[PDB]
Amino acid sequence: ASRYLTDMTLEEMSRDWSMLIPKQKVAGPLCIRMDQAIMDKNIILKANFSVIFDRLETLILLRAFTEEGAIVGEISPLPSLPGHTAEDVKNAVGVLIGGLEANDNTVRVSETLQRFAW
Repeated sequence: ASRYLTDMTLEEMSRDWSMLIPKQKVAGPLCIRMDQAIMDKNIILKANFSVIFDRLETLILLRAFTEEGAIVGEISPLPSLPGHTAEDVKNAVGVLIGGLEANDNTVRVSETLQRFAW
């Protein structure tokens, strides 16, 4: 039975959001979205992962938040894909980070993601 470990509240995970200037691009088996309008902000990446034998398994959802809690980025798995690897996830995360930093934002990652990296 798969459980889930998440950095986010129910509301943070279910909130609808839209991008002022949309960008949506596939990175491997994952969909990355980011608001290209966002600049000079401190941004935090938060994730929900399935958990299997006390081990972080697959990425269910990642969202990027400004300090005011505005969603400015997202990583979702492609629904039609059988699955993804850890490397796939880390690749997608790096792509999002690069995109946000290309717009002069400082990006940090949650405790959960910092562990997933290794």
